[PDB]
This record gives sequence, structure tokens and C-alpha cells, in this order.
Amino acid sequence: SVKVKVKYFARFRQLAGVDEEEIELPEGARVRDLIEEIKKRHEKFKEEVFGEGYDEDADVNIAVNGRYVSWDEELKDGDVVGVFPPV
Repeated sequence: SVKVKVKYFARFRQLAGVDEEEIELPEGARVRDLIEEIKKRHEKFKEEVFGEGYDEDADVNIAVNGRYVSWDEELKDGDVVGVFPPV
């Protein structure tokens, strides 16, 4: 298992119902798998468009340990993933 700390920002704190949450993912999990799991846990995210890396046209951008990454970036145990409106 890979356990990541997800930090939600701004209106996504209301959609998630928490400011942060730990998400355990199977071995080999990628950023795209984490996005699917967020949507599974919190159905209000299904309708939100996630961008890949920096994308001002998306509803949501993510960063892993402070960095924009691809959807196929492999997550590591202890990674911190921010979920935020595009900067």
C-alpha cells in the first residue's frame, strides 16, 4: 500500500467535507488513480474537471509535494497531494 496525504483547498474543502485526508492506494498507484479515488469517496468531484499539470481552464489542479506532475506520475508512500482551484 501507498498512503498519501491529500490537502484540499478553497471550495474543495466543502466538496470533500474535510480539509485533508489520508488515502491508502494499491501498490503502483499513479496520480490518475488517486483522482479516481477522490471522485469515488466524494461524488461531488465527479462533475469537476481535473487538469493535468498546470491548467487554468480546469476546475481542479493538483500538486505532489509542491510540484505539478503528469497523471501517470507514480505516487510514493508519504507523498502530499494538494487539490486546489488553478492558481
